[PDB]
Amino acid sequence: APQDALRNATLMSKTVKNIAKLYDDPSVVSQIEKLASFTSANALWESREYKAPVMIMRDLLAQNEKNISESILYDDFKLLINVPMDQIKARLVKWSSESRLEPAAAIYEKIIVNWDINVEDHESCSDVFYTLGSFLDEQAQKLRSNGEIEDREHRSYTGKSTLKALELIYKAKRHYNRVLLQYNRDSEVLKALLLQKEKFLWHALHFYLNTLVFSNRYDNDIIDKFCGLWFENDDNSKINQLLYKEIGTIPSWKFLPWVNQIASKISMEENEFQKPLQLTMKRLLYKLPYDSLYSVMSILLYEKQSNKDTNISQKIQAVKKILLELQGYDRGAFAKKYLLPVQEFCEMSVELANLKFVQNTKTLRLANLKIGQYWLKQLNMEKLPLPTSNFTVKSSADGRKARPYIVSVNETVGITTTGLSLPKIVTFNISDGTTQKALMKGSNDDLRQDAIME
Amino acid sequence: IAFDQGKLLPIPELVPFRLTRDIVDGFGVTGVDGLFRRSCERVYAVLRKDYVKVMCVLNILKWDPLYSWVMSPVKKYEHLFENENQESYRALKGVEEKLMGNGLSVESSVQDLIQQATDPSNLSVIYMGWSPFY
Repeated sequence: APQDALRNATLMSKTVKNIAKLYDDPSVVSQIEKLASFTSANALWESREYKAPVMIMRDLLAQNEKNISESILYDDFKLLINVPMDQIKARLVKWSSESRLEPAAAIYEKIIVNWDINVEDHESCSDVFYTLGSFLDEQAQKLRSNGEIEDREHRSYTGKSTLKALELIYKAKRHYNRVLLQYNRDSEVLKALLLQKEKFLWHALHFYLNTLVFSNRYDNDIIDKFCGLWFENDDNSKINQLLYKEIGTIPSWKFLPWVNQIASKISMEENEFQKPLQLTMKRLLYKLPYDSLYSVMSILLYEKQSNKDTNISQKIQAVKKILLELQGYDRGAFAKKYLLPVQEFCEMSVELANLKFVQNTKTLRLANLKIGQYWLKQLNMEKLPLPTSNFTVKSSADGRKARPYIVSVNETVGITTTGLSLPKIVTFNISDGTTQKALMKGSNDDLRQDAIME
Repeated sequence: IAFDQGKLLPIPELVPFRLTRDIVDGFGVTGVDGLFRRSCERVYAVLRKDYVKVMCVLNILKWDPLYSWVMSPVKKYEHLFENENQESYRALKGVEEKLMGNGLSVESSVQDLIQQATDPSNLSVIYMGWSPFY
């Protein structure tokens, strides 16, 4: 906290008063002063007097922009230490955008600067993109919910009424002439605010997208924000064609925290949005099979039953089409290595649930598998994908390997039963591990409704 | 449930967490008012402090879901013997009331929930459910 940090910010001032006199090096001492000014501006901002950091930063930025000595060989020492401090004007600009908005003393004028920063190419630029993206989202929502947009209704009411009563001019065409002129002005304004909404949105998406390319420090928060803005505006080409073209740049294979909500939105339409939605899905299915396939196999099992909804019928074809295309994409159905097995596993699991109702007064029904075919399945799956446990690729890494491959075992045994319905045996026989032993209890009940809360 | 709902029923539930007599018996003397409140206060204060991320998570996962907003015909009165997008909106907004709040000062929320949670005046309503005895 500042109660401590300010003391050092103060010390720094005391310690730089004579830097121009420690050695004769104008080419570096000016840089040292810039560092010090920046540092204290932040130390102050962290507490109170928001008015000071902003002036400090505005003046510092202007002075740095007026580099004058934009470049020099400088002292060899300066060169040696160049990477130890520098400044990055792109970063200074970010700080001005934030310092001017935290207080309201800038309205949205920031946009006049914002468009100009073309950043750099290394590191920390992700902080810059992140902040710019946050500022664009706030502006976009403030405008979206603004009375100015609501006002379209008033313009419409005027168009409907003035066009009749004033147009009739039962009692001056001269007054009616004002209706057209003002109406046209109202329409132009409404058009204009809608355009701004879209520009703030597009750039917000662009910046969050870039942030996710270069860093993983707080991407845990960004990905939800990104999803929101994208799914919030599943409408025109203005956003979605650009994303189609750029979204393929995401180097990661994340999105996983809500893959279920991606896959479920896939349908059959000629529209944008659906195109990059489907593209993203393929990206993940191709590279991280098992982490996506369980939701796919689950929906297919769901779909085959109670095929009454018009939407489920459409969903079936959309999913089925992609899955067939995926085996094509695989090379020569190379991915059959995962899909055939996944389908078999899912089907077998479904059978176990259906067979849970074995009746009898017993609470066992063991004899190993007896008639179950898992006995074969545990062997066929000599490299069995992991059901659950805890497994991740972090971002990308490599999803082709897991401890569970050595899970070609079943420990077939007696079924659990006790209260409602009946359940499966813990079975599992673990893997490399000596745990798992987690049983199924299928019925119906909430299904997806519980999974989402988890 | 996810949100509310149990506040209806053929005899409604108490929203505060079931801090009944045995649960708190695991608190080795000075139940509730000792470590338990202190931990609760830090947690609640943090959620109030960051705020937006919580709303974000809910908003994204249920932005335009295929999720069913309250199933009544096979629930609730199911155990008795002898709005659309507006519901989503209404329910999610209640989150904003629990976060931040109007009582403010953190402690006030914590103390209120505790009194409600343990007061037998409310406990002595509920049909079975957890059967707050044993």
